Amino acid sequence: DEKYVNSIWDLLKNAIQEIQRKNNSGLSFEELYRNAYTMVLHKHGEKLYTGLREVVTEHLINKVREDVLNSLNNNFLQTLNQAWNDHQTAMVMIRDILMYMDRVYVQQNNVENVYNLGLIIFRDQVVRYGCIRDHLRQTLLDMIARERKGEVVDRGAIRNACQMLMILGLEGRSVYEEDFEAPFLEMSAEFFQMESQKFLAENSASVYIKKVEARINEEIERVMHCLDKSTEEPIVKVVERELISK
Amino acid sequence: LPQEFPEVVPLNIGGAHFTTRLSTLRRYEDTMLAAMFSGRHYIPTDSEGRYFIDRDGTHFGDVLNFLRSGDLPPREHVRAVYKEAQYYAIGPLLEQLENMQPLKGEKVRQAFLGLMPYYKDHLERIVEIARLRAVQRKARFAKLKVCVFKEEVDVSFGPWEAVADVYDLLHCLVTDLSAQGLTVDHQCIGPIYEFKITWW
Amino acid sequence: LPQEFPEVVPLNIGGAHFTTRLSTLRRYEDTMLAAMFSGRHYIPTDSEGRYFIDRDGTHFGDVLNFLRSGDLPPREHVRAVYKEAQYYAIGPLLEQLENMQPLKGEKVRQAFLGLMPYYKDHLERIVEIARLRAVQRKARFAKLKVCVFKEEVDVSFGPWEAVADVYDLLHCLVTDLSAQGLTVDHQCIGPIYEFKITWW
Amino acid sequence: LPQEFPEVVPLNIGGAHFTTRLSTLRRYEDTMLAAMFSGRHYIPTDSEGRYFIDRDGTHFGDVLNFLRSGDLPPREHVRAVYKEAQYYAIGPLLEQLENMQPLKGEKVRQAFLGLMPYYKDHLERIVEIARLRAVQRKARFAKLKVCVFKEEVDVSFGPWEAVADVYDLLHCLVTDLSAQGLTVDHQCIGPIYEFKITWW
Amino acid sequence: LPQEFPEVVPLNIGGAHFTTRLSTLRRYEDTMLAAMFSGRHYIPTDSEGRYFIDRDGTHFGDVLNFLRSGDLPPREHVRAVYKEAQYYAIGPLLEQLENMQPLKGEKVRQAFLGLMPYYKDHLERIVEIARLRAVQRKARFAKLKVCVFKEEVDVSFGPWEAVADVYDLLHCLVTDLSAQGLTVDHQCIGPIYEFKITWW
Repeated sequence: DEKYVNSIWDLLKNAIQEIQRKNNSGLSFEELYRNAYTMVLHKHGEKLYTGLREVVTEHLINKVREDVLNSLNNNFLQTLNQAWNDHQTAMVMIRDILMYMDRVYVQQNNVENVYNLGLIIFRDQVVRYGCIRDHLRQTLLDMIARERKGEVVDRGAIRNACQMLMILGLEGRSVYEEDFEAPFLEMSAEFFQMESQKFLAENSASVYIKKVEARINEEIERVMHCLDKSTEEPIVKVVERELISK
Repeated sequence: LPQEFPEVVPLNIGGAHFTTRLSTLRRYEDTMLAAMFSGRHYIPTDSEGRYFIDRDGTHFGDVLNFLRSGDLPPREHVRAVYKEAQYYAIGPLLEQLENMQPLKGEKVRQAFLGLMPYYKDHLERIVEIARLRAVQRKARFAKLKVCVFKEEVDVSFGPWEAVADVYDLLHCLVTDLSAQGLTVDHQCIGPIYEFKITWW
Repeated sequence: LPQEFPEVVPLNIGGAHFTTRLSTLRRYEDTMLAAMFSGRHYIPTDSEGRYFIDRDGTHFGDVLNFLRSGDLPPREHVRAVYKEAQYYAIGPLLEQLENMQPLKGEKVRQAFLGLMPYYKDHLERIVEIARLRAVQRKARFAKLKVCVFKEEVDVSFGPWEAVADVYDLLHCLVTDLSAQGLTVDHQCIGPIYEFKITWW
Repeated sequence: LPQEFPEVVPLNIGGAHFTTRLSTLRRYEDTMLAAMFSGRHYIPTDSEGRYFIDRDGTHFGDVLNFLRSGDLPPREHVRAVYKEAQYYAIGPLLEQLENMQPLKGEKVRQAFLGLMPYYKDHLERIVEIARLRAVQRKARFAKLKVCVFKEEVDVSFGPWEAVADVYDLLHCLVTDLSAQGLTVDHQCIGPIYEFKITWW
Repeated sequence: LPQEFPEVVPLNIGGAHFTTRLSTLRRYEDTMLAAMFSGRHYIPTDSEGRYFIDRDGTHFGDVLNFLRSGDLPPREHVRAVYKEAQYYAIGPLLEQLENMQPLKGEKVRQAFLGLMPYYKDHLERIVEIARLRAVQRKARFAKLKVCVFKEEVDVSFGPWEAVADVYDLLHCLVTDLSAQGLTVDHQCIGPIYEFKITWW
């Protein structure tokens, strides 16, 4: 009983790790699925579940957490996007392996599914760390300022980062908001506060109106290209309030 | 590798040959058959064009029928196709099969027997005690005493809060024991109920 | 493309191997099999010379038998071959199947039950209310009241104009409920009829 | 052209796979199987060397058994193998099957019913008058009057010269109608007999 | 030679085709199938990729089902799958099948009949003595006298120490003889019991 369970658990753990390292699986899908299905039937879902947590934590906290920590200034957005793509693909494959878990085991415990569990682990561990939060906020603010200042950056990369931030939360905008939007809102407010005084001093009434319209159009274009569409309206409203009502 | 599957998929289910379209397998996206044939996983062939699944194929026909259209199995195949759908993780098939009679009454009675998570353990204790007594004493029948109360005994079934009476539990015991093949007779010895099981 | 078919057509019906002549398939011009094998559509083969139809092939033998000669199923496969003929749109087969007994009495009774288009919904309501009461109360049986009048109740069957009596509809209710596997007993509580369904 | 056949003849009977020797098929010279395999006709091969016969192969095993030895089908398969032997024009098989019980009693009763060539037409007429009455009135049962005499009536059975009485014809009516799946009761209303057929 | 086996093993069990993964066959280390497919023995193929085992494959499906997962056969297939498990030396399957009813009661009664190792020999002596008497005298039934004592006779069942009474052994005699197809009636002629076996 227990010895066979341990053997096929070693098998499943090797398969999960070997998937996480992006190589062709030695075994087949059906064998691993049968192993997981038998584990769940015999009410050994606790040990498989904890082993899945251990392996994903080993691959995130001990691997990609230190990768992003060791790559703060070396393509931070690019390495974050690569880690996000790897996590999504790996969790899709693992969720395919463990569908019977989704059908019963995680549903009597009312916990979120394997893909949702992986999303929550990703957000909690490698989204909510203070160092990576401040670094991503700084990088997003620098990219936004460079776009405003006229410097050309990868808009597709920022769009991918926004998509990752939006999907990091469990079907909610809380993650993207508390991660970037508040720092983005503050940076936009400061920039608009400076620009309002600059345009009032340098430009006449019609010229100031034209400058405010151009700034609003630029903000709308930036939102369309490399930002969330849902949060575009509050940003536009804040920009209009700061530029015009001041 | 992102495999490309033929539109007509030759299937080998534990030595039984089935053939179905690729659209049939991917009909429900959250299913064993859909994830297996989604193309993300490598699928082994078996000396032919057949694709191998290591499970009994006697009742895979009804699973394929439910994938093609809304067809449901007959009565005697409800339980076997339910077992198959559990393996293949076909949620809609599981729901429609649990809405059919052989499993519907079982769910209704599990609503009662779920008040007592020790029911199956106590049943196995009854069977084992009867077998041990019959073998050690070298008899045909073993008589054991059970105590069933709603609010010296070998096996006791404790209190429960429901509208099913004590005599309804004894119906569960005799029916479950008889479903195991045992010949069971129960009598109120005086609340202790004496159970007699005749092995031969 | 104007596909050319061999005179002897190998057939693969959901993994079941059949062989028949082209004239047999094209025997009735207005049919799935005739239109499929009319040469106006491209038909996919399955790793062999056989042509593939993603359908259950257990009762395709009787369909082929009817196409060859005016043969009919032997009174146990009337309903299954009726489903097959419905799928294949074989009109004469449907007519001679509806003139056979298992479906003939069903059409005769549907003549009466056609006066009430809400009948099946009311059976589903009866079963669901009984199941909900049994599960919530944790009982073996659920008793519900129905009101049947020809000219506080859970389910009511309204007026109808026919020569069938009130007791004939209760026969339809009990037989249909028993055809679902339920154990049903009805009593005239006083016109309100109390129905008791025993789940276990 | 004179076709040459292998000594071991591979056979495909409507998708069913059989194998037999050429001597077995040519055992009776005046037969479908002998004339087909006499070599004077061209027989198609179905892409795998088999020789194709567009006919149901379920009971061709008993035909091959009678061609090999004098073996006769079991009691249940008498009628189906009789139908097969009629198609294959195997005379001795037809004789020995008509000499076996399911067909022997039927021949004996057709000796009586041969005096009345309108018997089957009148049975049908009974069935559709009952069906139209039940459908039009929307009833469960249809009552129709029949007049049976040895020497306002819906169906009349005329005179006959035999030793079977009037009540023996009524046995033929009820048994034949019951064999059709109908539920039939009769009584002497006063000689006019009232037949009641219950559809449901 | 150390033979390399494919991960998907095709199997030929006495003309019956099964396909299973290599992991399924090697699931239990101490079995026929594990030793056969361990790689220390040369396994013969049969004109294909199939691996040949010279035994009946009707109930090998249940053996494969148990090897894949702990699935037990239905009650009617307990004995045949038990014989298969004895041949393949699958110990866990033997245990689970000996804890199922068709064999559990047999073990319980063998606990009693194990006190008399001459039981089956005496049953045989009864059967051929009755047969010899019936054939020699040319009768339909043969009457023989047996002596059963717990503490001039053809067959005698000696003393035993158990709680089963004399009449319980007579139940073993009649049931075992009836299980052989014989029609057996016993009467206490006066302890000498007279058994009448009716051959026709």
